[PDB]
Amino acid sequence: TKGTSSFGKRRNKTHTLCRRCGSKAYHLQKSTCGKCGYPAKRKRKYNWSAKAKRRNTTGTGRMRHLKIVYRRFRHGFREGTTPKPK
Amino acid sequence: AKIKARDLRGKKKEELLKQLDDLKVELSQLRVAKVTGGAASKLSKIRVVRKSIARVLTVINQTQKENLRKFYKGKKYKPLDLRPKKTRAMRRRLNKHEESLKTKKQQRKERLYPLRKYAVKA
Amino acid sequence: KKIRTSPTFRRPKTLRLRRQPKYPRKSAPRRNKLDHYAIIKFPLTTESAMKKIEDNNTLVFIVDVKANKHQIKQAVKKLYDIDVAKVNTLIRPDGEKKAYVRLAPDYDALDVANKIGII
Amino acid sequence: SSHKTFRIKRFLAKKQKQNRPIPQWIRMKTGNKIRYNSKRRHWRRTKLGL
Amino acid sequence: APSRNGMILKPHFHKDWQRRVATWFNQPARKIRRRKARQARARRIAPRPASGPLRPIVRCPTVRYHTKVRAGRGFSLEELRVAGIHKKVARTIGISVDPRRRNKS
Amino acid sequence: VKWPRYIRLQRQRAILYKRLKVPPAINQFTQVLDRQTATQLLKLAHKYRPETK
Amino acid sequence: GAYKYIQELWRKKQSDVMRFLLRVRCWQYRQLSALHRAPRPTRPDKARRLGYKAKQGYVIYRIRVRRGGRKRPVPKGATYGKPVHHGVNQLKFARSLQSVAEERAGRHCGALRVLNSYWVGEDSTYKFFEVILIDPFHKAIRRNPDTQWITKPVHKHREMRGLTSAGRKSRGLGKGHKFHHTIGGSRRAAWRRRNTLQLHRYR
RNA sequence: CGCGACCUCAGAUCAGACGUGGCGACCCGCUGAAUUUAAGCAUAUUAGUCAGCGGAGGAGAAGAAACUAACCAGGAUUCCCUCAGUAACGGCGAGUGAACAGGGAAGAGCCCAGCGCCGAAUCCCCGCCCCGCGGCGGGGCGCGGGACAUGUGGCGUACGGAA
Ligand SMILES: [Mg+2]
Ligand SMILES: [Mg+2]
Ligand SMILES: [Mg+2]
Ligand SMILES: [Mg+2]
Ligand SMILES: [Mg+2]
Ligand SMILES: [Mg+2]
Ligand SMILES: [Mg+2]
Ligand SMILES: [Mg+2]
Ligand SMILES: [Mg+2]
Ligand SMILES: [Mg+2]
Ligand SMILES: [Mg+2]
Ligand SMILES: [Mg+2]
Ligand SMILES: [Zn+2]
Repeated sequence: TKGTSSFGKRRNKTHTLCRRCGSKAYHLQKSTCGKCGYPAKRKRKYNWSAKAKRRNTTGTGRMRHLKIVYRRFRHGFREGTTPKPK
Repeated sequence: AKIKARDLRGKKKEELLKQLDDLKVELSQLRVAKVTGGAASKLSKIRVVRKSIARVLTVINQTQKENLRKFYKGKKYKPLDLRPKKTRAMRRRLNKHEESLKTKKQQRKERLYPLRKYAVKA
Repeated sequence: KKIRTSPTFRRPKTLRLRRQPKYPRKSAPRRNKLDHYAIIKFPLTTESAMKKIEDNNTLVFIVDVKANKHQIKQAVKKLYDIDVAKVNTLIRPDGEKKAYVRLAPDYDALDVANKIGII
Repeated sequence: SSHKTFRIKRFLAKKQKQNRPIPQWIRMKTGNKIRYNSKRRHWRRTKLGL
Repeated sequence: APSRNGMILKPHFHKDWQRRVATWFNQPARKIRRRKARQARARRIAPRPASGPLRPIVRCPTVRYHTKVRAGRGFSLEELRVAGIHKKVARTIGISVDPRRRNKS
Repeated sequence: VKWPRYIRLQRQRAILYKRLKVPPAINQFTQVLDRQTATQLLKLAHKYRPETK
Repeated sequence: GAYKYIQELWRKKQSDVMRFLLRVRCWQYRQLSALHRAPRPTRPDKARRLGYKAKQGYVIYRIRVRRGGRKRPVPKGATYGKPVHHGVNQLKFARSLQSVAEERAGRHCGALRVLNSYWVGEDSTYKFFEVILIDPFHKAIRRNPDTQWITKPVHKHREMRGLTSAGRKSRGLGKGHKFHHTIGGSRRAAWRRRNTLQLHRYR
């Protein structure tokens, strides 16, 4: 009864998609993620799981804004200027 | 049929808006032709029209922002987008006038006892 | 000599001024990205859509998901110079918004379909 | 479920659009090492555990 | 386990010492960087001595040595007064001055 | 009236100052100059007011 | 001046005048919230000695902190381990209560920066401190060379990192034989120096 | 019976700014064990270590003696060699364990409160004029405001200072 018969009545889900980390870990009743802790301002991470930190770190994503910062620093963060016109 | 920014620089704003409207109408007609079979020649014009629209909008935005920052050139308070955007920390950096600022004690010390040039063994 | 009629002390209503900024937060207002051309993507030319146009005197278009029925009606009116009776919209199981545009009895859906090019 | 929300419907639509096979003309490219999609999802196994 | 007359040894390797091992492969690069910095500093002050300000004569405490003479931190204020050099002027001409040093002898 | 906490505090501190045995160093300032001498003092002080802006 | 007299008066706390004033102030402060802005320094001389200056951009806050030690944050017993670490009640926090008040003042006022704090009163269950804060972006502070050092980013949250006067004492750093620790940057710097195996290339 | 100053305390879609989060190899402040060793084990050891929390920079922290020494004295802080597996600590068991001096790398000193003298001689904000203004400054013209005598600025701080 505790085995195959019990697996039949898994009808209602307890987790949904979190809107901050995107993972299916948002607990419906507690309204807490447990993967990133969305209601908490700070992101959830720990030093006892280094692989988890490596999975979601700065280099993993798009880096849409930081990649431009790298080149802008590499040239000198110049603003409001144009190259010599032809 | 090529649209170049050189000609668009001197054109008036209303002419650029009319050209943008014509390009958008052509793009809509190109989409209609695309979903009705069309042809390779018709389908290859979609990218050309999209890039022409992008060029027209880029010219419009550049001219508008240049005029706007010309207007605010001199005012103490300016819109945030017109302010220089270096970095979060670099905007919190000192004003470059207070760094050169020296107290009267420091100026007295430097004036009274400046660093002098000297040599030995003679 | 103002008597305290009630034993409760509530916060008095003080004067509050309307915001009068010295400078605008941003230089220019954002241009709308949902113009009459962006809302209407392309008409649908399927067999079901063709029968719908021929019989129900309607038009079938693919619309941006963010558009409302009022926006669709106004966009069709401005684009094709037509008057719309009603609009029925749905979200297809692919992410695109599909709208049935019922035409007024004065105009014919077949004629405007021929004019736009779909047949 | 016929009572889905907008986010779930968008997710399902994106998965359905991604389920299509690889076009043939990709194989004719010079530097190509791909033979099949290898990410096809069927609705009997790999039940998309939302 | 001891075995037929070895020394009684107590190695200090009971902590996680492998976590804090400091290698010295940086030594030649460090020496080159120090030499480059020294040469650049010498070039910056073209006529001034590269070593720096003059150092005083100092005798060492701790009767072990009791006889060697080394360079001090700076000349005391009494020495400057006897020699006739202002304490604030002296540091601008290349003379080391410190105000903590006493003068017993 | 259930007054706000600051009004009750500022009244109760005066009540405590009345209740408690105030040492003479603080109690000295309770003895203040009378009105007739105070107005003459102010009349003399108004003549020697310091230069303002 | 009057500041010398004020300091000498404040040194005689056991006197009737000072004890009466302290009792009245303690009652008034106990009737207020645990953290609220004080408009003027209660002790101008102490504030001046600690670095407060009567200029725009200088702010003080009065903070109330519970007295006593720190019991172990555990359930009823549940100090699982050797009986050495069974201590729960009679264990004390390394940092002082004044540093805790400075930390709370800095935490509440993230924009402001804590300069120093001083003692104004204490009860059996409460202690009251006045924490001096400086606005790092006020033109009266930026344009003054003597006070523009605190505007630099290296001085963010001094109380959190134990750089204030109250927080510096808990670090146990100083010159002489009586410490022999923090003889580098801090306790951990000395520990790292003494617990590293310097393996040279030629050994 | 109302008005006028002051002190404490509220309201703002009031004018102009600031903090929030991320990374975290290196750094600073807390909290903080048990595996293990002692051939058992409770003090010890593991170990101010891992785990947990908070806070920055390109370095951080520290730093110019309420010092070291007892010598014919040295002279801020930081790091390297040595001191030294030493003085010392420890069911004096297992084990733990620095500092001074010496040789080097580098080397840079200073500022307040108080004490006192100068008519607040000081500072912030808003208007106009001139320069440059894309790390918003300088000068002048404003009986235009505010902060400040419950103390701003100039001289001046232990090596003495002021007249
Ligand atoms: Mg001064
Ligand atoms: Mg199944
Ligand atoms: Mg040297
Ligand atoms: Mg203490
Ligand atoms: Mg054992
Ligand atoms: Mg064993
Ligand atoms: Mg065992
Ligand atoms: Mg221990
Ligand atoms: Mg420091
Ligand atoms: Mg030393
Ligand atoms: Mg030896
Ligand atoms: Mg003064
Ligand atoms: Zn999440």
